[PDB]
Amino acid sequence: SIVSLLGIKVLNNPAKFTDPYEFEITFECLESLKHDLEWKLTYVGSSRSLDHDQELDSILVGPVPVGVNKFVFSADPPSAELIPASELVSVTVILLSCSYDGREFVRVGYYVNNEYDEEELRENPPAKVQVDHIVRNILAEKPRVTRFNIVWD
Amino acid sequence: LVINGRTLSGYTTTTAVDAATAEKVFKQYAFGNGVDGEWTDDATKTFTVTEKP
Amino acid sequence: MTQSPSSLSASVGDRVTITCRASQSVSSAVAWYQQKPGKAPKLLIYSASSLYSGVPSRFSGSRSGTDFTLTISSLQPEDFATYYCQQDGWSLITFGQGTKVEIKRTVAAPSVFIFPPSDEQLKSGTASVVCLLNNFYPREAKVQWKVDNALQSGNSQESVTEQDSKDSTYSLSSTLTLSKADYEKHKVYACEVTHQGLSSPVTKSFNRG
Amino acid sequence: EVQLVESGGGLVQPGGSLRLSCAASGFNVSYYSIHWVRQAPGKGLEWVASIYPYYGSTSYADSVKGRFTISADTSKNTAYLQMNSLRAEDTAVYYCARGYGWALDYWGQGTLVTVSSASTKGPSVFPLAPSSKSTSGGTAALGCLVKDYFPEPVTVSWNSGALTSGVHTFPAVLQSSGLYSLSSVVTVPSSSLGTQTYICNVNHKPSNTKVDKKVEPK
Repeated sequence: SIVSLLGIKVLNNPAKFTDPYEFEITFECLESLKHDLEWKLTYVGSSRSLDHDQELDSILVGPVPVGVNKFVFSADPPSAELIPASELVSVTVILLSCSYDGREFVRVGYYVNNEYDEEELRENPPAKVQVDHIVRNILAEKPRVTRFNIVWD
Repeated sequence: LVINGRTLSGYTTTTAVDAATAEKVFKQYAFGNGVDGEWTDDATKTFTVTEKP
Repeated sequence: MTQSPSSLSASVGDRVTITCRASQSVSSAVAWYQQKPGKAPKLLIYSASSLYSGVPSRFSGSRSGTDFTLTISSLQPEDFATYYCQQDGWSLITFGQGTKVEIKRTVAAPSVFIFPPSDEQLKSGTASVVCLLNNFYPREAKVQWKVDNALQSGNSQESVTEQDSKDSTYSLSSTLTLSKADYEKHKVYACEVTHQGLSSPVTKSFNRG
Repeated sequence: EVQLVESGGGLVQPGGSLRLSCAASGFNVSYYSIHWVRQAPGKGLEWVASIYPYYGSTSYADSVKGRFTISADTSKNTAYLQMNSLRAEDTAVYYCARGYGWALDYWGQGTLVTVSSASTKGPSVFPLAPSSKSTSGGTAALGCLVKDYFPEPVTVSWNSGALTSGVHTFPAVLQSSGLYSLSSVVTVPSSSLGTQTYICNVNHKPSNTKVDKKVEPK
């Protein structure tokens, strides 16, 4: 409850698969404390017989002031070598998560679409996924938010 | 409407222009009670029907 | 999107599975709710497989392709309710048609009672006669309205009770409504009930029409 | 404890405008996602509107498009489903609910929204009277017939709540006239038929009606 989110803006939208995530994250802090904030971005996939979750990047914002702080979290992109070919061209999900001394207190989930920029390539796919021609689209205008009450003290 | 009969006892409301227009619908609310209707108030804006066995 | 089966009879301790088929394969987008009558839905499982806090461990979920599934590893008395899958998809939230999970018991016969219009009503020119079907399992029941042995169509209107908590039975009320003239025209009115727990159809009647 | 309370339900004309209000407690609605879901009598759940957080931003079932506007006033910790151009298909119990990721963890109790051209009218209460032939082993059945009222709901009590066994109040039915009627019955010992009076208490708040009918043999 001590920290809440005013906003998240996805500056790089739409973007390439390989393109990083720049997340302008407006947030607020009431009653400051020392142990510092762990902002984690987690890729979540769903494919044929698997439900894969892998962490993408993690930033630490320090020190934590009171009021409205706007910081940009630059996050590392996905790795097609570690993702099935279907999740390359399909809808996926990313969980921007912030945690306080081990304790996740807020989790913002976003739909994400991915597909080919080329017109024909979209009508008839290449035999192999060409990540260079994949383009991603974050549905950041409609966050899906989960909040967890952690012992801030 | 204060309804009190051998079998039925209760109340309903309706708002209207004059008590005679109110007393007209109240009448139409005689699911067989009206037959034995005493049909008696302007100040208190209550209209009572009575029966007896 | 597509929820099967719409209806399930079962006993305590049984192991039940309901299945939802959605267009999307995103496990994050799917939850399940339980609803009892007169009450708001309760969340049970979120993002395909996660046990919402508070919910008992006998509930469980999973995804295989486009199909999602809830199972209850051993029913309980409190578990008899209606169940709904939710797909929180890209553009819009969808709900499955629902699945009602009723109790199974032995086949009970209905007490069939017939009731005359009463004269309070026949004052205002319309007469309603109702047949009652008290405590019968299963719901499979057809009443036939007969006046002077002329089968009656288009007039009847029935409503059914929900499964009772004590008997696990059902009650049905079929009302027959006629204009007082046509009530007074014919003399004897009867109600014929062909529940499957009735070898022959039982008929209940009255006179002084 | 977090609560959610709907408001503004009632009767409305076809093509009419209504506005519900989802009042929140235990949490501020700006951080959370807020939705409206409705349930026609004896029907599945239907979603109509979502408001997402941070940036407003909404989603609407195709059927309620343009006619409906979900929104929220964070100052007043409250949301609003606004329905215009309302049709007879939109009559239902409207739920409002907080988002839990892509699920819905907390719900209101709802409000009933009746849209129709019928007018508000208290019920007629006609009897269902027991008989002497209907001695089974020694069990009889009497009931009240609650007829021609608008709009739902009616409540029926037997002997002021003191008669809770063997009783079945029925789902109301919509009739061709557009009026509601409901029947409430109770099986009772055929012994006590003669010495024990039975009254059904009928309450229909929409028209401020509360009557007590006594059901007796002929």
